[PDB]
Amino acid sequence: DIVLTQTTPTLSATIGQSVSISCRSSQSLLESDGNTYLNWLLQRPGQSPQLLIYSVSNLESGVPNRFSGSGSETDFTLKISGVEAEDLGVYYCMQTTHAPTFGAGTKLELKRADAAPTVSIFPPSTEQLATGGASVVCLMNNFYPRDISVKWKIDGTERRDGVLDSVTDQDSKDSTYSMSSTLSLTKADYESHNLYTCEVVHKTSSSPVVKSFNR
Amino acid sequence: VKLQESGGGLVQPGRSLKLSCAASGFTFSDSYLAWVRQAPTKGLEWVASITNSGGRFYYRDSVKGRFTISRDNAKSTLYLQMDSLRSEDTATYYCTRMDYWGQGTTVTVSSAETTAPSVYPLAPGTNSMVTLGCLVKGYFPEPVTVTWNSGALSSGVHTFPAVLQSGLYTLTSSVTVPSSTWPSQTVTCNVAHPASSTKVDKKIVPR
Amino acid sequence: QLINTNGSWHVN
Repeated sequence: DIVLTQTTPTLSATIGQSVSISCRSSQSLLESDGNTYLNWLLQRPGQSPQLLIYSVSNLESGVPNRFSGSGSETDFTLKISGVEAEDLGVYYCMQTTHAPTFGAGTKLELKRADAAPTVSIFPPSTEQLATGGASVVCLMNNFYPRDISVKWKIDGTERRDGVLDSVTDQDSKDSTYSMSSTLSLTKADYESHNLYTCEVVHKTSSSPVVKSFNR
Repeated sequence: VKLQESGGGLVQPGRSLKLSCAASGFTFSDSYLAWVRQAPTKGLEWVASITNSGGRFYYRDSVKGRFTISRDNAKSTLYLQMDSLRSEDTATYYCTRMDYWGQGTTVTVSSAETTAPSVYPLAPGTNSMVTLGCLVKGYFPEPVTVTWNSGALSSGVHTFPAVLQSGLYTLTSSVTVPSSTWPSQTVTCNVAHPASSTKVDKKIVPR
Repeated sequence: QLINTNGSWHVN
């Protein structure tokens, strides 16, 4: 099985900045016919993949000139000579020299000024508690960069179990991310404790952002 | 050049589904074609591929013996017969000649049955901006559409990707409004789940 | 050029 390694899973670029996305093959991709069957694809959010470059360096028709490809037999590079907003998405290297494989992708996101998250904690509704369980929700909205840590504390002690997180795609207009964390508990487990805390660690502050409620 | 996939839908594990891809704008019999899948949140996998005249083909290890790629050159259509479907086969399937890709067809393989969501308010439990939300719990399959005051509140709206738990999806949707707006004026989230023919409106009332 | 249509990974 040929392994295509895209070393960088995420890249943060500014508009007009030049970027290079690398792809490393486990074995040579030079075929017996003298051709190297390595392609580059872009997949914008909510869209199907789109071919940029085929056979290492050939630009597909209709594709802007700012995209170029180069490579040896095992090391390949897609260069974007001046990123544009339409170039944001996930880049995939792919080969057909051997049984066809793809890389895991490289997300190209937009770099913006660091933004602290707006943290909100929500107790479970009386309505849901009327069923078997309770969901405690913590929102951390409009932050940058993506890297964020959320800790749930019940009566001062950390709770790791029953926690599910979800992060939105970078916003096209403000370039920020938003994350939701849900702490799922039973009604009995929820009623057993008093203080419910959401502890948020982001690079914008040395001290974590703490949001709490009681019951 | 146009590629249009069909045949995708929801099926229980072990069941069959046949995907088709209607092609136009090119000499179909001259093109080598493939099926490329994408599991939700994941990347691309080559499923099966076939030469212009058939004769030579390829199946990735995981689909060998279960899937059958074929084409009808006279009808300009590519097919993917999928038998003994597993949860592992859940993905959007693309029909492609590499330079051209279709819009995709979604395949969901699950033992879970179509379930309408339960909608719960997210209200604060304590001159500013207030964040309110809706917890949309226990639905299947995806997607759900969430709006705020029908279309009236669009700025400050965040609808988070759904998370799977015990075969059911759960998402949160939030809205940020000025403190002078709520609870003075009504804030309602409108949840639509087309799969179960459900529309739910939940007014967010203070605690 | 787009795909190795003659690739040795094909079956028959």
